[PDB]
Amino acid sequence: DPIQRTPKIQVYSRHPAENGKSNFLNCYVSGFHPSDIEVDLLKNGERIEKVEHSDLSFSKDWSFYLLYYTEFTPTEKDEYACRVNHVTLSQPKIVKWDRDM
Amino acid sequence: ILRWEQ
Amino acid sequence: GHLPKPTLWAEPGSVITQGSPVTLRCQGGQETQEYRLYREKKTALWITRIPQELVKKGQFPIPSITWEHAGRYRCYYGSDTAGRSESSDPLELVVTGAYIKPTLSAQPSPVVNSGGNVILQCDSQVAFDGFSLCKEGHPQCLNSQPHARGSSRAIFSPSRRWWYRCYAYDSNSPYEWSLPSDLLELL
Amino acid sequence: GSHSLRYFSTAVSRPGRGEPRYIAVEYVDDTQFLRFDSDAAIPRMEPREPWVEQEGPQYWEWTTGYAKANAQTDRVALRNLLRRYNQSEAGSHTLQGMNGCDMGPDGRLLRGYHQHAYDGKDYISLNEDLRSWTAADTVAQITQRFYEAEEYAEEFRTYLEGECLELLRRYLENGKETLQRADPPKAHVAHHPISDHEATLRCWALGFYPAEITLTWQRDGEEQTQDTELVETRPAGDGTFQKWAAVVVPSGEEQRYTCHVQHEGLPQPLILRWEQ
Repeated sequence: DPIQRTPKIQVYSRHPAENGKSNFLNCYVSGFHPSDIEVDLLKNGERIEKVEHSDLSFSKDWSFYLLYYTEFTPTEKDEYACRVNHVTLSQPKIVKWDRDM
Repeated sequence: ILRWEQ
Repeated sequence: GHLPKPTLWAEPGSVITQGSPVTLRCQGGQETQEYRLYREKKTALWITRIPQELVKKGQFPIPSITWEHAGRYRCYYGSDTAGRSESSDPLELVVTGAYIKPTLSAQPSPVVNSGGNVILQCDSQVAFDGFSLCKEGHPQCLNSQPHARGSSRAIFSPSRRWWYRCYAYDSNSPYEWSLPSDLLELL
Repeated sequence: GSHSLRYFSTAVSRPGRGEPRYIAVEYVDDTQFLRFDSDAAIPRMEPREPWVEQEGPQYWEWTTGYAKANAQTDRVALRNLLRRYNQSEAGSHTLQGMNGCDMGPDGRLLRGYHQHAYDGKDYISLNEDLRSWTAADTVAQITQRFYEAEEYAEEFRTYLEGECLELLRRYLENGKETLQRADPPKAHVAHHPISDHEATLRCWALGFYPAEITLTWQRDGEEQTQDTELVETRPAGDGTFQKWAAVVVPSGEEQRYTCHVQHEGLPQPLILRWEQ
């Protein structure tokens, strides 16, 4: 009875992305269990060194959720991504920052 | 004080 | 303005792992008919990346593959203002892997008269919604729900026995399936 | 309107790498005002909000030791709970806990929260009467008997009765510019053509607090609930949240569909249409 759950990944900027304005990139990882989780932020595929996180917390279903975020200035040439890996997840997952709002 | 108790 | 219809299939198989090239082809409608493909829900970006020379032949090559290519696809021809065909989208293009190995759990012996209907069991320690049984891999696969509400569990040819595969996925991402299970087929 | 005060706990063991990991946080409403981190340097109770950074030293020590005792109790509980059901010590296990109280505009208590879980299950929880507690597994009713012997339900009933209203009232008074705010969302509609004579519409609600919100698409007044697609509420990092709800529409019927937003920060719910 170890159970398990799997992380849910969303890549979103705080403010509507506009080239030439300071904004943070957010990767929100939720729905996962156990607590240990390996998540990452990539600028054009290469590791970005400075990152922070929300304090480890869970929802009513006893499932952990974290938020990694890094300041940047958006531009049309630079592609961004988030890279998550877990005990449930085998090959490291990567999701791309997409223009929405 | 310790709250909760287990 | 006689209404035609195309036919869609993937080359080969309906189930592909990561990094494995698979070609999506839809045929008419003679040659060279002007085909157009699209993906439901999220828009498939690489459809513009495939050269129109091949697009008019159908056969969307998709060199290698990624998890983003997974989804439902539909092919039609004629666009508007002149004529159009009704598109058929039976296929669900699925990528397998990126998740944990689902566990195989069996009732009595795998070799019986085979006219016993079909009864298997496929568990997983993780909590996923759907479980997929691939026999051949016309006949391909079938999708199934969990048995119990809380736990993730699902209960389910004398001459030539087909293959066997089980998969597990979260229903919100139906086209991302876990890694291919252990082989319960003949080998 | 109503407000809540909640404290979490999480402990995950590391085999062979030393003592288990422990982390716990305190949320008032949707915002955490404190943190406690075991493996970080100088472990203590660190204020996460400026309005709580002005408290006296006796309060900060109260919260530091208050977290330390709970940390040790949950740690040894993880220890002796490991051996209870059939597991070798090489496994990584986690336990979670939750408590708090809910206050209304009148200043009284609504329903208290005392709940504990081990390794993604349910272990024990208080009832609506806050006396008898429900258990789950065969391990849970013996500690149910211990909690019956201690009569802990009435004691923690009092602590969630008079005292957590004083804590929550103090936080609301100090944090009125934060805890008492209601932030209405910034909502619009996005149109992405999916195919020929078919498209998709996204309903964006941005920068809203608290996290409670409702997004419902309707065509001609009838709800699309079976056809609608929701994503979990996600934080924007300053305490504001985000949500979007998309529906697939036949192109040319674009105007039949309207998004409907319901939020506490709104005087009345909102209706939105794609601007064309």
